[PDB]
Amino acid sequence: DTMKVINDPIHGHIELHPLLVRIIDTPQFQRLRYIKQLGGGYYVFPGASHNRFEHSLGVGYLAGCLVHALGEKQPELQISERDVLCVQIAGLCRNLGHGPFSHMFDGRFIPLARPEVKWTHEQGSVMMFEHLINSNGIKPVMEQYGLIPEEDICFIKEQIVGPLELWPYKGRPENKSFLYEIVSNKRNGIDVDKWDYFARDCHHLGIQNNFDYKRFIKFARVCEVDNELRICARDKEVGNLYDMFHTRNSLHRRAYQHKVGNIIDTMITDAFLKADDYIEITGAGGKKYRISTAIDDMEAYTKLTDNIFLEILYSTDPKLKDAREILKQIEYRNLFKYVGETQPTGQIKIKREDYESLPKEVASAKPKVLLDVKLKAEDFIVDVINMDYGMQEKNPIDHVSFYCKTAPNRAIRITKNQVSQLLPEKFAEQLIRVYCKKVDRKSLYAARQYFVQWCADRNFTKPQDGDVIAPLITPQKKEWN
Amino acid sequence: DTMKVINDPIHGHIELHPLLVRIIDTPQFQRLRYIKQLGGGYYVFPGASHNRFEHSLGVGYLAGCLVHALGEKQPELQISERDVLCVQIAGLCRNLGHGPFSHMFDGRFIPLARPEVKWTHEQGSVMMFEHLINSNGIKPVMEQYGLIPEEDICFIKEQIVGPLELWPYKGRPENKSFLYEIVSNKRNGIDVDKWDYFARDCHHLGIQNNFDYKRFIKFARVCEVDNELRICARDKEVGNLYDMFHTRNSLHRRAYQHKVGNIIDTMITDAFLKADDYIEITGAGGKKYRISTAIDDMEAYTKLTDNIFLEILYSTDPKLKDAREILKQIEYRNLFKYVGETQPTGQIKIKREDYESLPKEVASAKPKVLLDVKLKAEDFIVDVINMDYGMQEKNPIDHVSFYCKTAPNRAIRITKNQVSQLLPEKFAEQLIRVYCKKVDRKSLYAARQYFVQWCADRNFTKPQDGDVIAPLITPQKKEWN
Amino acid sequence: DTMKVINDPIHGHIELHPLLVRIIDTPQFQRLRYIKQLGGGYYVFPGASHNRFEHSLGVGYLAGCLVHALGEKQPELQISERDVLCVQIAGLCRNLGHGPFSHMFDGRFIPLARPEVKWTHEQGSVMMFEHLINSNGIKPVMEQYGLIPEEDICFIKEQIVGPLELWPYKGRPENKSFLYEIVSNKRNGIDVDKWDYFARDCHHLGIQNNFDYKRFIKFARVCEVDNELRICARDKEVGNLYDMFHTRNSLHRRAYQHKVGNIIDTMITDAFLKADDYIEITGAGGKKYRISTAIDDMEAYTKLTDNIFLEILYSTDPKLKDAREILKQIEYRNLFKYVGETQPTGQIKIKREDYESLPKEVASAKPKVLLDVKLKAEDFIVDVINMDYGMQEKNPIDHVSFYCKTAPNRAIRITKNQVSQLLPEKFAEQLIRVYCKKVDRKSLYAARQYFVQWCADRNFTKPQDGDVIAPLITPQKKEWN
Amino acid sequence: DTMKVINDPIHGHIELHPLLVRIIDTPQFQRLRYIKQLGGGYYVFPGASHNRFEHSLGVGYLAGCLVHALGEKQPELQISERDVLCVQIAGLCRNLGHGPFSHMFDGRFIPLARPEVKWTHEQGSVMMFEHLINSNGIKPVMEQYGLIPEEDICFIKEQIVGPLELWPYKGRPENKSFLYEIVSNKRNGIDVDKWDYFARDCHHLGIQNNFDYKRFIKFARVCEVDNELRICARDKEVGNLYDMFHTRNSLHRRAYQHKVGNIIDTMITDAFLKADDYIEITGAGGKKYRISTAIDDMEAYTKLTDNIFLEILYSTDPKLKDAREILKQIEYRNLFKYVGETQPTGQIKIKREDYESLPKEVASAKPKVLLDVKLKAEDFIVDVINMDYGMQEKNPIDHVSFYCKTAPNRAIRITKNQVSQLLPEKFAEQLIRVYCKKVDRKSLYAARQYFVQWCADRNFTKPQDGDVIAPLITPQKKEWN
Ligand SMILES: Cc1nc(N)c2ncn([C@H]3C[C@H](O)[C@@H](COP(=O)(O)OP(=O)(O)OP(=O)(O)O)O3)c2n1
Ligand SMILES: Cc1nc(N)c2ncn([C@H]3C[C@H](O)[C@@H](COP(=O)(O)OP(=O)(O)OP(=O)(O)O)O3)c2n1
Ligand SMILES: Cc1nc(N)c2ncn([C@H]3C[C@H](O)[C@@H](COP(=O)(O)OP(=O)(O)OP(=O)(O)O)O3)c2n1
Ligand SMILES: [Mg+2]
Ligand SMILES: [Mg+2]
Ligand SMILES: [Mg+2]
Ligand SMILES: [Mg+2]
Ligand SMILES: [Mg+2]
Ligand SMILES: [Mg+2]
Ligand SMILES: [Mg+2]
Ligand SMILES: [Mg+2]
Ligand code: NA
Repeated sequence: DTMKVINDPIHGHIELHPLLVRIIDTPQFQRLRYIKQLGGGYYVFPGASHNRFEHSLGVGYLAGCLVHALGEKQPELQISERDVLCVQIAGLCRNLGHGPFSHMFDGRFIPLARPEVKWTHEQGSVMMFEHLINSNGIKPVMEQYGLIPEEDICFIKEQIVGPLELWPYKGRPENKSFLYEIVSNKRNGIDVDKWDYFARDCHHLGIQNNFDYKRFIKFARVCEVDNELRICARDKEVGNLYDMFHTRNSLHRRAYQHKVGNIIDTMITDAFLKADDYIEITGAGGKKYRISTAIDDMEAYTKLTDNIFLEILYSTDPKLKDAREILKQIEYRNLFKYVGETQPTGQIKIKREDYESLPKEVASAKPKVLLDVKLKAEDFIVDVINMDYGMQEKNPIDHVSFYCKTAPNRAIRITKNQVSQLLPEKFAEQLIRVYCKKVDRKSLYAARQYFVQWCADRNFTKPQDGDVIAPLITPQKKEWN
Repeated sequence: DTMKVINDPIHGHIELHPLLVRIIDTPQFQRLRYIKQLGGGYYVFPGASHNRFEHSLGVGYLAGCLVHALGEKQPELQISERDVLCVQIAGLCRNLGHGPFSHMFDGRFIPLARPEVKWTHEQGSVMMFEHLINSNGIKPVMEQYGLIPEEDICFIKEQIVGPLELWPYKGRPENKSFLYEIVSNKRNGIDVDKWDYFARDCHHLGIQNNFDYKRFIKFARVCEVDNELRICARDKEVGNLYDMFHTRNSLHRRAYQHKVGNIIDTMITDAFLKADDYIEITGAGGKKYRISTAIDDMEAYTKLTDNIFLEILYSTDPKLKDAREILKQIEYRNLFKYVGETQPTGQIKIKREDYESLPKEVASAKPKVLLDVKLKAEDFIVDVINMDYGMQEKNPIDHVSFYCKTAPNRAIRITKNQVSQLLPEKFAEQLIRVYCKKVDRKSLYAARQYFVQWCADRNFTKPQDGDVIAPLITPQKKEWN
Repeated sequence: DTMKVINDPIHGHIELHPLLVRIIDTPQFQRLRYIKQLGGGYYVFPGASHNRFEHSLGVGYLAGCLVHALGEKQPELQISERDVLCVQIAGLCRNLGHGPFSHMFDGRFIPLARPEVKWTHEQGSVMMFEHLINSNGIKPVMEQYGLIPEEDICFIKEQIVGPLELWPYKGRPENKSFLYEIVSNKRNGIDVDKWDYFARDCHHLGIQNNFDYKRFIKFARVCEVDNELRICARDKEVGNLYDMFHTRNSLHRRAYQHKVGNIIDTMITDAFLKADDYIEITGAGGKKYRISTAIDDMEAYTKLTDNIFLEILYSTDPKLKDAREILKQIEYRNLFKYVGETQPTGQIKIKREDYESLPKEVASAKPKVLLDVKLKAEDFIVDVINMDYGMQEKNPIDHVSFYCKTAPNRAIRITKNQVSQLLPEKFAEQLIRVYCKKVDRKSLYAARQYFVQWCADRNFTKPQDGDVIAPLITPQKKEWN
Repeated sequence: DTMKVINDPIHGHIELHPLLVRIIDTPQFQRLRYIKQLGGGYYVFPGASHNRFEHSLGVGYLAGCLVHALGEKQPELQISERDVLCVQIAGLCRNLGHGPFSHMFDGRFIPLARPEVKWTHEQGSVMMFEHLINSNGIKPVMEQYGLIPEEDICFIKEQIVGPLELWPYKGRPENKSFLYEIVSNKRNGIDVDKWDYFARDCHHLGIQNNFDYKRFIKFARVCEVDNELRICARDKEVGNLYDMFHTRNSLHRRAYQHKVGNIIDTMITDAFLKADDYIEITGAGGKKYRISTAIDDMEAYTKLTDNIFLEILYSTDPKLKDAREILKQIEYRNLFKYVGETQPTGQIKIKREDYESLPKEVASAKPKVLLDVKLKAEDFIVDVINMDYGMQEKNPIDHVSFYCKTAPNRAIRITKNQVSQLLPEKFAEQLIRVYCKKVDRKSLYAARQYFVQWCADRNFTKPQDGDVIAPLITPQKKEWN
């Protein structure tokens, strides 16, 4: 039990403390080797074969880099070795809750399979961390290295998920407030998890990263802001922080929300829903779970990975035939068809709780055109995509604190108009894409008429080639024509 | 006289046609080995040692890549080998007119030394191309490779400078209109010269490039727009084109307009102005020129490179003592001190003719604070920087045309609101930086009070560090809190 | 059916002809998404998540690049569009026969499971290509794009596996001999499959590539050598060819034969052998196969991927308990322990048929050291690795032909002594690694003594750490000090 | 006077201690901005525009990285902050003594201009460091940061040049012996100066680096070897150390000893020799120096940079006409022509004192062929190149010490045969290149016959193109033919 060195292509040679090695070398952590970072994105970007495992190593490494740098520049913060280890463990473990195909699972699958439950990957990360610690005897090893599990497990979970129910945290007191801004920053979103995925996703996607996290670390300092110690950036780095959120948005546009990647995620989700009654995942006491109920037992969840796709694709049971046929269509590239895209107008925003009603609304639109085929609710997919700077409608840079070179302990704010008139005026928008599971030319022509009528009925923006693919619908709506 | 292969770190192994080799292997072209691409930027970014020569090779290479690709995908454009060569020569030669320290020369030095003249590096490029061709017997070699010098020299110069005095070009007829969009695109600025410097500057600066020119080329086509053939992009690339101008702006912000890089260029310009009466450059017929008049004689201009800096630094002539002293202060890093940065508010746009009044205004501000030292107008430098998307106040993407995959011969426009609500609302702005020649702590404290008061008096934006550098001045202005 | 552009992180935007797209979009080709290029190497190098799929796209792309370049520089070769497509298809499909964990399957598993059979991934590639063509109606699409399936299928298979039964090939006549040197070069090993994996493996492993394939392509020409047309290199590039084989050897040393990577492949192979009696894969006509017999039916083999590992790891069947326990030990990092490495001295070359006797020899060595524990044959693993320049004992550069600048169609030979005295004198060697399945410190201390004694008894090389791991054994051997 | 951050493209954001900033911001250090790292190599590799300045920053940074890492892992070494600073300063300053065009100056120019003197860039670095310290008041700033100038200046100079006159060093006692292995390692050549130029030269040249210095640092430890503390490497990294010297050799072959790069350096050297009587460099007290005597006066040497080339190229003095004509021919690419290359056979080695006699030997060969032109001694250039692993005929890995994982304080040796049979059998060789100053086809044909005959007469290796350039000469020699 000494240090291991691991060679990562993004970060080079990284050192792992032996307690971190003990955490990594568990079924709960090694599971992340079998979950793709970008899910169905790999079916569009063939370099994007990378998994949550290596990303987790990277996050843990960067968490260590930031906390060490702060402690070397500011010994008055009294950052301890124990603090450093706890921060590295939180960084390492904050992806433990991801399910098959990452965001597909918590973003698409669980909301449709278990609409009553409130599941997030962050909650999953805490539950899975706890399962990891308790199933592998990690607490006595934490003690052996000078951690106090009672306080430190709490601190680690709070770094992942936020306050577990006034300084609201219990794992550390207010004089270590800044430690909660490293792994998952709920104040403004500037955290080490982003820094890893920007570099790693870019390396794999074939799109080049333009944010420099190392520079950010060299300029970061802790200062008192409204009687709390916070991580501040140097004033003249404000431009680079606007660019960082721009880079995130650009990665969503180019890659994460690619229209074919999203439809592949939708098709996989559909196959899972059709397979859900038949796939068995064994959990504690030999109880059997399904894909949708594995989240209720961490022993079952440990065994729920991207493997489910192949278990379905390779099955021979006739009960799995419909699920298997969807995955086969993905292989033949016979995809659900893109019908069109629109945006709401203004601050107008469709909420998650209305998502399920949308296919029905589209199917109930009454286009005044002669239609051969009639389509049903279940023939449409309606994908609602939120493109924002991580804080809904808010500018995250308004929630960053800065210091200037002449008074490095004094925190200040910088407004948008102090920076540049070329920056966005809004920080959120929503795209709505519609697709049809019926792929013949008749169906697809009809689907477009339903779609364009629905856009008119909802006062959404005119679809870009609306005059060509629905010439009899677009003239009713005079802001469009 | 066959093909040469050259290994460039940005583009890899590049082929040069023997006619291009004949052009390169002249004193007029080789001169570009002694002119830094980024001028005083090298004194801030020590990787930025690269010169105009290797940039020119790159531009020539990319010009060839684009024109070849268009001709392979669209043989109906009738792009000839002669067209290809002429476009490669224009690309290669469009940096010939740059002077010592690149933009310092035409952006700062000549405007102050010869305020009566209208000099641009593009005009210089034409004059120097002509001098290159005539001094080295290139016309018979052009004939040998199928070029018609009368027409082709005209075409090449027109690609560099625009129309030399209703289709306005004489080098090629309207059916080859698209060939004028490759090397220097006056309609929207999307040209191969940017593509080279984005990649090359980034490689040397230590900032990573996020634009993919190869992707753009795969998706580019020529289409008829308002009865003219133009280079158009696929519809789905619109987002990437907004990102490309965002990348340009970001490189200006981080590197090209770095506040210390700019002050170094200012100090070098000041040394050149003080040297200008005394340095001699010999030109045609043994006539003597100065730094400021070498632009009038291409034989003299051929010998005007970054060497002037060292000729001044190493001089012993007592007449050069003042100029030499400024350069010596640069070496000791005794630089004019940065005081702050502000922007005008609104459509307000400060013209060149008002630049001279600005140091006076700063010095006349009456901050209501006890000051030991008093500063004079001559102690302040006020640097006004125009930041835009290359078409003054206009959105260049409104001047690009796009096609969709199922109707590739129909070009259309895409508006800003069809793409995203998160895009810029303005496309031009001004930054104003102030510096003080007096460098002691007393002077610099006073300078900051004058500066912040001046910003308040002019209704300019609050400086980012204003509450720290001028705590008594920032509360008077209620627009600021 | 138009061309698709795909973004690959190694090669950028690559074009896939519609025939290639039809081949790719099949269950037989998409299978390669679920087979890791480097097998158990991912368990050592966490960047090495890449699969055979994206490697195959790269090899197809590079095959296209070489054949196009040869035809552009030398139109007299009469390379047709049909030739180009056949070479691209061979490049794309030459990885089709790989099994779970790539080299683990054909290098370790099948030799132990079916010692009587002679299976290679190349034979598998041919069989799988045939199954792909016949199950997906590809022959009519080949006809549509100008191929003649009878001859071209033969040519493609010959490019993958060599002559299918005096010019020995039937797919193309001798005047196109050079086309068989692109995808899998049996004459000297210089082929585009290597060029892709050097770049792609390095990008993912975090080890940097030093070979420049683009340079090689610019310098490659076809010349007549001993009455046959061959791909020749420029004379002065001979040093870069020696470096290419040096790079391959270095990648084997650092990554592909990593001692822990190899032990993980050994442990996975051991789990597969224990699982082989119980896992069933359904093939053509509903016949049932095992992991070891799936190679006999392409319908079954289509469903044999890295998924097998997870099928075993997640099983609950008591019959799979022993197999599952081995995989669980991998997850806990309870790995067989590395004891040491040695080499034979001289021409001595251990053959496959003697591999089984080696653990017995190690266990029978009589070290003169006090040992508590006694180890048996079954406690040792002995891994024999052949390290060479791809042509067993031969120098591959002796099988390359070169041209000089003054006579570019005239082939010559270059001997090793004309190039450098710093080059290898031998081109093949064996490494022998020993490991212990008993993992406690007593057992491992004993294992090292048996190991070092065995090396002394066999006149093998002194282990690098021999004086530290066996201080009382190394002095007996005077060859060693 | 706090820390500065500098963005370097190779190492990223680097911190410079304020004492280092004071050293850098002097005319003696800033001079290195005007000296190309690779001299005439820029005239072949157009990316190789980088200067000694940025390389120096890199060496200083890496020296700091190594010494810090050793001190963090091994606090028992008692490495002090003072030690760290002294090592960083030596790393920063060990390139101060380079002259115009780097190796051209001390490798070609000074040996010919001042054959009586024994000048090395390392001696120049010491002299220039002394001049820097004394002219800029650095000693009291050293005191201010805890250095003891008397001892520490000595230590710094000893790190650059070796012992300044039984432990032979005075700057530090034997218990800090390992500190002398960081900046310039005279025992085996493994030092941080190589590590910087490998990465930086590669970045600029367009050749990719395959050595990982960060890995080496993670594995380096200090251990007692023959009663002295030395930097040792981990046993299993021995292969990477062989690769490191292979990489150095490969960079020499591809770039540093490029045949055209070398002829350009020869031509520049010749121009400097012809200019040397006439160019004046002013030094201390207004005394005048020449190019060849500026090495005797650090004030003059401060002003001796690559600018000399342009001072000659731009001159009008008739006395400089001959020098100026040579440089003009370089611009027109009218270069002396490459005739061929050969090697001696065996340990046979041509020494420096015989270099001048070689053109006479070539010219006295009697080729048995009809020749039109006859050539004389002064028509030939003979360039002798020594290619080795840095220790003449010796294997530098024999002078490295290693530790193993089970006994990390115990140093051991590893022999070549313990590592691999594929390694070099020799570690030094010589290349001889011949060139002709007469460039017409007749002269060059004759030159090749003299050359190839001379090779046959001296039993040198057959030129690679010998059968093509001299078909009537190569059959006489049966080893060749
Ligand atoms: C850049 C590059 N070069 C290598 N030569 C090289 N060898 C292994 N690696 C990678 C693989 C891993 O990600 C990491 C550590 O591998 P390493 O072989 O050092 O550790 P291992 O645990 O096998 O050895 P010991 O227990 O004996 O110390 O470094 C390498 N990376
Ligand atoms: C990556 C890498 N590897 C090399 N081994 C290597 N050798 C030269 N170069 C670079 C330097 C130049 O920029 C370019 C062409 O060099 P090259 O040596 O081919 O051209 P040269 O004109 O000297 O030869 P010939 O006239 O005999 O054909 O390629 C290399 N680049
Ligand atoms: C990657 C990238 N991004 C930037 N946004 C950026 N801005 C400057 N640099 C480069 C230029 C220099 O090599 C280094 C330090 O520049 P910096 O501008 O931080 O320092 P400066 O001395 O001007 O400001 P202070 O005195 O106010 O702190 O960082 C940058 N590099
Ligand atoms: Mg290990
Ligand atoms: Mg987050
Ligand atoms: Mg050449
Ligand atoms: Mg432009
Ligand atoms: Mg498509
Ligand atoms: Mg092969
Ligand atoms: Mg500064
Ligand atoms: Mg050295
Ligand atoms: Na700059």
